[PDB]
Amino acid sequence: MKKDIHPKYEEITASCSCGNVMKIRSTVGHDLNLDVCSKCHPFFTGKQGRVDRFNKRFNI
Amino acid sequence: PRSLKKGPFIDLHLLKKVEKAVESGDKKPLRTWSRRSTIFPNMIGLTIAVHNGRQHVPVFVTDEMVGHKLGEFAPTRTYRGHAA
Amino acid sequence: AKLHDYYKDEVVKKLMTEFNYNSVMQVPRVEKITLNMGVGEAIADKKLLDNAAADLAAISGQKPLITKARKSVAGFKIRQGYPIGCKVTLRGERMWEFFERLITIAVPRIRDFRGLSAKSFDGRGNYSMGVREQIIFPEIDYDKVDRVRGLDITITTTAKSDEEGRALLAAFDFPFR
Amino acid sequence: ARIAGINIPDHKHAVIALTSIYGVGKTRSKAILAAAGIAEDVKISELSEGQIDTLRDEVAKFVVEGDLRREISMSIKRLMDLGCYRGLRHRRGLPVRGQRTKTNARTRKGPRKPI
RNA sequence: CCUCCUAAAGAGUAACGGAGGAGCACGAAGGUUGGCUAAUCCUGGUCGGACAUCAGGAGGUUAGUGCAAUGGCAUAAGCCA
RNA sequence: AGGGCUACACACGUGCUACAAUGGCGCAUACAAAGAGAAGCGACCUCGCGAGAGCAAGCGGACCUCAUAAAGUGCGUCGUAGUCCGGAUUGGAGUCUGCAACUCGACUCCAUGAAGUCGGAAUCGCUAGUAAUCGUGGAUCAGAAUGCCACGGUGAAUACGU
Ligand SMILES: [Mg+2]
Ligand SMILES: [Mg+2]
Ligand SMILES: [Mg+2]
Ligand SMILES: [Mg+2]
Ligand SMILES: [Mg+2]
Ligand SMILES: [Mg+2]
Ligand SMILES: [Mg+2]
Ligand SMILES: [Mg+2]
Ligand SMILES: [Mg+2]
Ligand SMILES: [Mg+2]
Ligand SMILES: [Mg+2]
Ligand SMILES: [Mg+2]
Ligand SMILES: [Mg+2]
Ligand SMILES: [Mg+2]
Ligand SMILES: [Mg+2]
Ligand SMILES: [Mg+2]
Ligand SMILES: [Mg+2]
Ligand SMILES: [Zn+2]
Repeated sequence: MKKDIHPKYEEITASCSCGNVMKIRSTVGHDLNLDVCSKCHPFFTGKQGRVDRFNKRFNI
Repeated sequence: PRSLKKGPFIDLHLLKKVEKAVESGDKKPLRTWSRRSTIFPNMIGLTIAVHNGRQHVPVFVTDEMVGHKLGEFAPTRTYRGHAA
Repeated sequence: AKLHDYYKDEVVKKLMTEFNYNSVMQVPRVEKITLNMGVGEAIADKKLLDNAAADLAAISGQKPLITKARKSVAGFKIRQGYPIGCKVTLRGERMWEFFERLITIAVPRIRDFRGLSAKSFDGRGNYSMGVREQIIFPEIDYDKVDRVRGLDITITTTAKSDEEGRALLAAFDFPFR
Repeated sequence: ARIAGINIPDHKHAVIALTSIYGVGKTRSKAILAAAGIAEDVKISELSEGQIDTLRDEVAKFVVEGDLRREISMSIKRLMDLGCYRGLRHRRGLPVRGQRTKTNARTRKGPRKPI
């Protein structure tokens, strides 16, 4: 990389709600608080009609 | 909508026709004027010709139609646009 | 470098077993990642081209290269040489670190994320995807956003086919629906 | 701040701020906060990270945001695909609930279109 | 005044013969050193569409040349510093 | 019997509801008049978030019921934003009347949250308990008012003059 031209780019900590904590280089400066991550998002884990209804509402 | 405690309304003559038609193989359409009847699960696969005021519109009953009223599938007004 | 060690230690073994490669040099590599913004709406405002180039800098950790029009195009009101985009080429350590920030942090933040298309390979093994809002990257401050910019991300790979490219990406638990 | 994939206004009372989520009105806002033990006049900024996590946990009990949007789109598509009266009304951008169309109906029809 | 053809494979060669251009531009668009390679289409990709920017492929100058045409031009005379 | 009178590029009349802070929301709490009721009005209690439901008194009524008036006032909050303004539209789930709510009912709940930031030319009502504003009741009626008819509450401005 060239000198003097690029964003400041240093290690920080990304702390997610699910107890996942990852140290990562970034430009954000401060530390991150993640409401979701790759280890708790439902797509990544896998946490992702008329006859039924008619017969359940009209039990004879 | 009809109160749940009353259950689903269907005309008695249509209920009889549908029972007769399910009991003996799929016949020609069921000619009916009972637009107000609820589509029951035991009509799925039957063709029902629902009066719209002038004609009997064919309605092939599928599962997605269950719980709807037959007249929902036979429009009563003709409209193709103004300034046409 | 977390994902580069994961590649050297687990991905190579999985792919060697699967494709029955004779040499490890045959296993596909992630060669580069290119991030591109098309800012064609900067022919009116040049100041819109810079701010987009600010986002890219924040997202990649790397000053972007302003791209310009290869030829004049009268439909889009662009003359040859007019700056209407910006891009970064990430390689090596920076590439692996952005790849980790994208897989583990940014993609979980996509609104209504239901998976990435496994269709978006170029026929030769390389994977392009679009990002509709730059906010999914926590570097981009929400209280600081000027305009809702997007971008596109290309992952250029040494794989010979799309089968090999998607095997490589899925070895990193890339979220293919 | 970030709940259900969206940013909630930080300077408003929690009740008003939660209604920024697609699928949360005033009643569901009160229900969420009373199930999380949080006063309604608490501004979102005056909230611990842990309390925001409790709020997030109580919002996940309701279908909101993109799940709600695709539910609604599925219900309307089902109507349009069936060809029932309501489906045809949705197709032609006309009132679906029996309103007069001789006059008014501008919300469905949009701005006046002169002959 | 310039380019092509008429012009008969050296030069030159007429007609109120057949077609086009010039009456400038550039302190870099000149010098040199170092580098670089086109058009076009296909596939993938936020907005983005026939056509912008990005990635890969095919192609191989079908590009380019400050302005006509011809002859040149990759060791580029083309493009960047 | 079923459909239509409820159509819908559009134009006009009469209204309702707004565009907010002289206001919205929450809690608390004052002060009316008029009227209706037996296949009717329906208390209390119990259940339901609610519309309602179950059970069941009283009343052909200055007795019982419909049936807390609301604006107001006190406290708190919102802080001028398309908003804690507006409440159209649509999805889902229900209730009731009624043989029957698809065309085409009213109402409830959850969600949604449009136009609209005071309206061009022009034009209407009103001289006092009036205008304005706030609620209440009745006829018609199984059900179906923002209309009609009626009732009180608060309560102005201005009229030199022809
Ligand atoms: Mg609501
Ligand atoms: Mg109506
Ligand atoms: Mg010669
Ligand atoms: Mg010769
Ligand atoms: Mg001679
Ligand atoms: Mg050279
Ligand atoms: Mg040169
Ligand atoms: Mg009749
Ligand atoms: Mg009429
Ligand atoms: Mg409101
Ligand atoms: Mg009386
Ligand atoms: Mg507007
Ligand atoms: Mg305002
Ligand atoms: Mg008078
Ligand atoms: Mg009134
Ligand atoms: Mg009455
Ligand atoms: Mg009535
Ligand atoms: Zn997590």
